[PDB]
Amino acid sequence: APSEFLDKLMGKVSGYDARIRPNFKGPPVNVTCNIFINSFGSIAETTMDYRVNIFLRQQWNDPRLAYSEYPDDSLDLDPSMLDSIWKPDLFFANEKGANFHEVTTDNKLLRISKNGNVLYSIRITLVLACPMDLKNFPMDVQTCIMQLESFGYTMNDLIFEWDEKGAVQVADGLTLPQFILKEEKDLRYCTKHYNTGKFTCIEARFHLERQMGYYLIQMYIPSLLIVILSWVSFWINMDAAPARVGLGITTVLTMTTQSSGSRASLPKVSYVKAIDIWMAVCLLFVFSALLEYAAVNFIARAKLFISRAKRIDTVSRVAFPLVFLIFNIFYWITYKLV
Amino acid sequence: APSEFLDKLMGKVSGYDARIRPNFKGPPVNVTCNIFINSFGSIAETTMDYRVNIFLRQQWNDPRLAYSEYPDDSLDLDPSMLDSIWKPDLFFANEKGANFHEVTTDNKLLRISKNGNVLYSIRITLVLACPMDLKNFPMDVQTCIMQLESFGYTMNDLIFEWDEKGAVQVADGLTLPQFILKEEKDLRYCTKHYNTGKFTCIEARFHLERQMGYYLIQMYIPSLLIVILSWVSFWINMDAAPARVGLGITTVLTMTTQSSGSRASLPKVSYVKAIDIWMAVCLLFVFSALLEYAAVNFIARAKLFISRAKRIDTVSRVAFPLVFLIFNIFYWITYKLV
Amino acid sequence: APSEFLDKLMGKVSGYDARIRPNFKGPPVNVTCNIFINSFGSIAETTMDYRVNIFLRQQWNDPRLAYSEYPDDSLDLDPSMLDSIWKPDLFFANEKGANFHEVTTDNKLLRISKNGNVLYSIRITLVLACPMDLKNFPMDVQTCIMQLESFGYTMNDLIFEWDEKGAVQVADGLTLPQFILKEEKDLRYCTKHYNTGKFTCIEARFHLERQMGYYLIQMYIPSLLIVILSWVSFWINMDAAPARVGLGITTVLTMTTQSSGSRASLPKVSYVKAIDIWMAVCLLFVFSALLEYAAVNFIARAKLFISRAKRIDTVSRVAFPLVFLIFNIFYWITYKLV
Amino acid sequence: APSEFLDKLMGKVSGYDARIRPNFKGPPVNVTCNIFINSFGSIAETTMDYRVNIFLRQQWNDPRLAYSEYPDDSLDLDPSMLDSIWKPDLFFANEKGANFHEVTTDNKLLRISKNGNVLYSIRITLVLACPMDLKNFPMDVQTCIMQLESFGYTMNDLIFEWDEKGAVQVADGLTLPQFILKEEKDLRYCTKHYNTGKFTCIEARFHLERQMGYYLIQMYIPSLLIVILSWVSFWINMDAAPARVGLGITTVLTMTTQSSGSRASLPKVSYVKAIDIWMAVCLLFVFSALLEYAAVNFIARAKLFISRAKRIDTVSRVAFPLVFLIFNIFYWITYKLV
Amino acid sequence: APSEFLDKLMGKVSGYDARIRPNFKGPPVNVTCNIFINSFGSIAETTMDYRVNIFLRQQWNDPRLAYSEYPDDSLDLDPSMLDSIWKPDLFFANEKGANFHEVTTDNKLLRISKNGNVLYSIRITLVLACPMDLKNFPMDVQTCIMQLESFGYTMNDLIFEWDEKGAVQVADGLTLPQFILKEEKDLRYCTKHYNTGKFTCIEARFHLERQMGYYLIQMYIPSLLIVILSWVSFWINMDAAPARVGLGITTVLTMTTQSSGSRASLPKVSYVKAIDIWMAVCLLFVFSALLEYAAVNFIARAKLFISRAKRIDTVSRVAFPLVFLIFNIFYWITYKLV
Repeated sequence: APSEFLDKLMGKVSGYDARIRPNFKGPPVNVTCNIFINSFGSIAETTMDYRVNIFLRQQWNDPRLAYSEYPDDSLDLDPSMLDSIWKPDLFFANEKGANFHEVTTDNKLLRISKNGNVLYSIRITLVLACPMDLKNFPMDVQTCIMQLESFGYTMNDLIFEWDEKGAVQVADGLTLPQFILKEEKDLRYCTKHYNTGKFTCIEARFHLERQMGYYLIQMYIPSLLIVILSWVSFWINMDAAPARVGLGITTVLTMTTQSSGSRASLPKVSYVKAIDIWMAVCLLFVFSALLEYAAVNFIARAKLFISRAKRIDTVSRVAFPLVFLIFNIFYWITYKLV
Repeated sequence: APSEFLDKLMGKVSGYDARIRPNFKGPPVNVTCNIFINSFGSIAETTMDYRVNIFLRQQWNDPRLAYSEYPDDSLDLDPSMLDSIWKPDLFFANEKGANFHEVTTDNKLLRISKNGNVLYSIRITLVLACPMDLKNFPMDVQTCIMQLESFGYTMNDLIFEWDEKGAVQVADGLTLPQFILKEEKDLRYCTKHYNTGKFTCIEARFHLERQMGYYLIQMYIPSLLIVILSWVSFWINMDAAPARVGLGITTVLTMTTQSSGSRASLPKVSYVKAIDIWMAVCLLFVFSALLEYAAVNFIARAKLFISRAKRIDTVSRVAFPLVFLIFNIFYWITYKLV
Repeated sequence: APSEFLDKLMGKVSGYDARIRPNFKGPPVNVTCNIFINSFGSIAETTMDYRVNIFLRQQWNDPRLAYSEYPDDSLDLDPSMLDSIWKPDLFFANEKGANFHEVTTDNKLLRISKNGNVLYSIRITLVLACPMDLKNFPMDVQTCIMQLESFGYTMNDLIFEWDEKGAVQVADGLTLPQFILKEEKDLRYCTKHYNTGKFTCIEARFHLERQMGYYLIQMYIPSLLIVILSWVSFWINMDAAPARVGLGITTVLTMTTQSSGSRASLPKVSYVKAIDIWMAVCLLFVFSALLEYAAVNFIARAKLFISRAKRIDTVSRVAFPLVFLIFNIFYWITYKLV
Repeated sequence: APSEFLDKLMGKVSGYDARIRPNFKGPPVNVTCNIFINSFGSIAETTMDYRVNIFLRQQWNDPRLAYSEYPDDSLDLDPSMLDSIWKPDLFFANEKGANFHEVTTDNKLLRISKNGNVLYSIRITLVLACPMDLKNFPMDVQTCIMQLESFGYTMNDLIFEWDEKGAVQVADGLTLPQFILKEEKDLRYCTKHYNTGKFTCIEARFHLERQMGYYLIQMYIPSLLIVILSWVSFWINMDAAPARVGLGITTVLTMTTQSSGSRASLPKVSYVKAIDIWMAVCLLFVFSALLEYAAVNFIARAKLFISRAKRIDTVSRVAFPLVFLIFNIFYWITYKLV
Repeated sequence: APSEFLDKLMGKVSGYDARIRPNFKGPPVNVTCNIFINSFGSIAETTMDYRVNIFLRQQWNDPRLAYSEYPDDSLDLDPSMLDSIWKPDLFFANEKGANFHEVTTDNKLLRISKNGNVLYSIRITLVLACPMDLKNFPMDVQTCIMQLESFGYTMNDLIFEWDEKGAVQVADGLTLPQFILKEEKDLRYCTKHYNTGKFTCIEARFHLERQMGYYLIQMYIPSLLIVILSWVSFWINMDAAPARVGLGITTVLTMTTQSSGSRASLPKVSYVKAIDIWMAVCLLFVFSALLEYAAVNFIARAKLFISRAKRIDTVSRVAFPLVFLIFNIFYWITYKLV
């Protein structure tokens, strides 16, 4: 009996097509779809993309699927039946490759309302390439977007609508290495004009704040502390060049190495990164320290002159912490504030 | 005759559906499933995930498969027959991609009890992304988890139960590079509430203890031994700066290099790692040694003063081993104990 | 009724073949096809190739598909129907591997004009290996090409024609890391003569200008600035060798390291790269500075001679900025101009 | 006529099942199988696995395939027919992924003896993860194993037997980078006890001897030669510290770098590697040389004392070559002998 | 009518088998096949293999395909028909994995002569692992080979013959990074004796000459030029150790780094590479320079002795360029000549 029902409802009998859209030659079918995301992973500045795998729940109405036969409000047909009925046909626009998970059974869910409302849920893995502005690299917030468009049909045939409530959902414990997602989520429409026609699209907004911790501990503190090691050279014995020259040249080389170190992770980019100016000024300070030693020697190796060097030492040792401090204070305001 | 039997049992004759659940419109089918793991491999902090391939043995009852025909308690149908009968439909939730092994024949096992109890065994390879707390990196125990959920049906339709005895099994000789599994294994339930309904899930616990050997030989001993090389500088000739300055600056640079070396392996993380404080204090000690030399020179280059330097040398050479030792002793207690 | 129509139009009834070309035994079918590109990504000098994913819209006429039945000018059959009708058969010649996107539905579009004009649109991802002349590496414009050829049929059977208007289209916001596409786009024919016959092909031209920003900030400025640090050595104390020798040897080593750094990114190439001469001359200048110090010492260590060294110092300090400047000016003209 | 024969032999007519084992309800079918290996490649300590692709020839008897019809002793059916007949179902146990080669035709061979003996040959590519004891890394012999088990049926149903003669065969010119296979090959049985039942398995042994050449030229000779460069410091001028200190510190740093270099290739391992002790003792010798210089200075900077330093120099220069030599001789015995 | 013809020719009607070889129970079918190569790419010493994608044109005769029906000499059936007819079954022996290109249509060509001569053309991508003798690495010519064998049938069933004219063809503009193909191409037979029987095979020869340019600019010139920088140390001030010791030790370290640099690219190999002796002798020369300085000091630090050092300086400065030159001249003869 139930076999005879699944057979009477869909398939060959009753003359039901997979190929023909629901409500053929009528107002455009609505696909009301929400996405529930499992994770973000391997977000890479280098590859310029992230991966995400999602449950996609898309709902539409079809008249000819409606039954009066069972009392139950919704029936769950086998995931295999899912191939039989017409499906709303969408791709992710920016996908750069994606796949179904076929492990064990196919991951699919199909439940038909007695009304004829159809719920269709599929688990997909996506790569997505998002352009991301690195204009300020360490402190940035990046906006990551996906847009669902119908490649099958035009605007007058098919329409996508986010769900009025709970259109995008996150896993309960979901956390990102390097990143934090913002609870505030933006959702907005788009319409694609292509040479073929105009196609519907809907796009989510994700707002990601990078974790400042790693780059603070790794990149910044050694720079700060090496500059700290640079100032003590001004304190040292006015007579002895080698100690201060060693400290200074070793610190400027170490700073050069520290600078080159950051280059490897980020993708190759035309515009100047935010960390770059920090390294330029740190390198500028240590190089200026070296220049200071060499200049004092240029004055000394030329009895009054060495006295003049004696004052330039003090005024320098007073000037550098103020210079680095005013720079520091002028610096943090831009990136960590406003 | 046996052909006619496999044909009379399942398939078109007798009106048997693959699509309809066993015991349709009744208490939720029980899937009693144990997993037998072959290996863990390529556990990577970087990629944040591991791979594991498992034999999954899942057992359920279906009434309409029950035969009286053969005397034998269990019959093994061809692995091809397996597509014909209804299967319990599960995915791994956190999978991040997985596959069947189709090499030679399909790897599948299907045996039907005369009772109608069905055993179904499939060999699967899984990637699994587990969040792992690195809060103490070198000494950590990490808990690695997989959770099986039914994407097909709701709670009232289907249920997963671990086997009362021997629910998770390990290969006889199984060993992990960098790791040791703990014989004590935890198993606990979960129920997923999704917008669609509530779905059953069961999850295993794995407790992994990292091998301290590698990081002890590689990371720690050179630090210890370089500090040992740092103390001998206090012994050396009070008159000669270059030897001690060479030893000290070379050791602080070498320590900086040793520090940067560990950074490359671990994933980029906001919170401070356990090895990090060790490197910070080692670097702090060698930098303090350099500061010591420079300070003695600052006192000397300014006949009583050099005598004062003569006492600060001794009190330092007595202080450093005690400082590093009290640090060491205070250090190990946290990570290697309690 | 509409089912009966899709069935009367194509398929078994009416005796319609997929296998037989349209207009069999007649003038060669025209495939008028435009491509709409979504992105370029991971353009790598190392792998020598780029990836691009495109919508390919190809249009041809078939007589036996023409209907009088519906009033509408174009009908959109199901993407599944697409397998049924004859398709124009093309590969990308230089592809090096490619794939369809099968995520969710197949990405396909098939619309049949009442005339019988057929529009067929498929979303494809391509790898493409383009030979690229690096003869001048940092400043180059590279021309990137794809060529569509028919592997199925000969010249007399099938022909490809770019669309008279809008044959290649770009995404509205499309931008390349390291690169800028030029709005001016060239399109030209080709005919392949193979042992089998002559096959049609059409090829696009892409003109890419590399972004000078990254290589300017990374490669050039440290060279310039290290040479700047090299000239100050001539200013320094005539009596003291160690400071100038340290500055000079450290700068020549640093320049050697900076030179080796660029080697890793580019593919291994026989002919000399444009950056190579810059590094050769920079290394030549710093090495000549070192040679200068050593030569002054060779004259001095041999009272008049040291006076001669005193003049060679000044004439050198005047000569180097002019030498590097005339080199610089002679250099930029070639690459950044004409 | 021959068509009618292939059809009368197998398939629908005569009532022949693919699903039912040969000799159903009888003694366990014998699969006598030999493997012919094409190559080993990318053997990686890091990934812990190797790849190998093999021709697998497995032979079994089936009664109902036996014909009297043709005179020829063996008939070769089309590789497509191969799906039709029952196949012995095996996986590789430790596979970690594998695949068929489907390029051009399927690679398969099926020949049926007039007796009914069936030869079935398939070309497979395997990854295989073998645990390998690195306890002595450079000089080790590693034993690499594969084990074929039947996942389909139990012990009483199916059995695997190596061929009495020529069970494993090697390609005529087969050579391994880094490795040499040993002509002596061990073959032994196994039986797997799983919760399901007991399954047959057969396993090959491979004995691989690593090539000492690479690690001798790369790792060892620079250590030996740097120690050689260390001894000459004892010869040098008793009065001049900088030359010997430069030689010594540069050599100990270079040895540290050489040591760190080897770490990158091998997988991360708890137990101490054989090369590790060599590097520890080399580093110990050069560090002891540095300690020697510093100690002589500690005695000298304190007229009799410098004479005592004068004797400790000679006795040292006599002691080091004997110490390194007795170490060397005691060292090689373990790894390169017995 | 043409439908009825494609149907009357092949398929069910007329009793035509795919499974049965052409000319069953007769002289072995000839497969006359030529290959047209598109490119070589990613030739890697590390992975030990290259990739190549080819058009494979294979031709054979079948009697039962011959028609009298159409006047045209050759008919092109749909690429789909290609599955229907019997195909000659070959693999590449050393393939290590390969694939068809299925993008858009299948890439296949099937044309049937009125004679019954069949042309069958498929576009394939191959990985191929070739053993390559690196005995002289920088200057080597490597011979790269592929061999086509029939896995399906024995020698008496099937035979492969290269085409009497134009058996291997190259793309018009085909060029290799690092390499140049030689226009002279060798083609020779092989017969494989396996335990199963004897199988036909045919193999191409490729002769590749590596481009000396890259390794000349990168590896050799810095060695030459650093030795040039080594000789000037003999010119310098007899009195001053630090300058010459700095030049010498820095150059020997730089040479050690330059040496280690080349190691990373090539696969790990037992036998000594050609570049290795060059680096050994360069390192030997710079180390001998350092030894020279130290020896002159050992003679001097011991008034006549310093005069003897004064002559050894001159005779050395005369000896080194002659030694390096006679080495150079003796060196190039082997690799770049004969």
